[PDB]
Amino acid sequence: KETAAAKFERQHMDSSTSAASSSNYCNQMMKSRNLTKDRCKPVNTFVHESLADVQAVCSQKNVACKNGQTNCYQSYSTMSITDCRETGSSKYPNCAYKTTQANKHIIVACENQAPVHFDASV
Repeated sequence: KETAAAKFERQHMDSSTSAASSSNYCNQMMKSRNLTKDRCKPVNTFVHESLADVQAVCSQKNVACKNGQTNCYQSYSTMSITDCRETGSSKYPNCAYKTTQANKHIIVACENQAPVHFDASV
């Protein structure tokens, strides 16, 4: 089944809008991208930029990952992102999320020139 590159797109890419339109953005996308199937993923970020622009981040500023790995990369420019984070009332299989809009640099782990993990924002 899924390649790590394709898992990145599915979990993290919404190029269909420049910002989260409303507060129920996360409830709808966390479900429709299969991040609540087996359990509610606690936190997840959506990037509102071209696939081309996010892929390019792999050849921008080389940085350390939270775990101390050295294959992480930070965008030269801030990007439009939505942070998704489970509410206190959330319980599998009824997973509920807080939506938060932000313009921040994305830090991604790359493999064979492609984004394969979303690590942090600054």
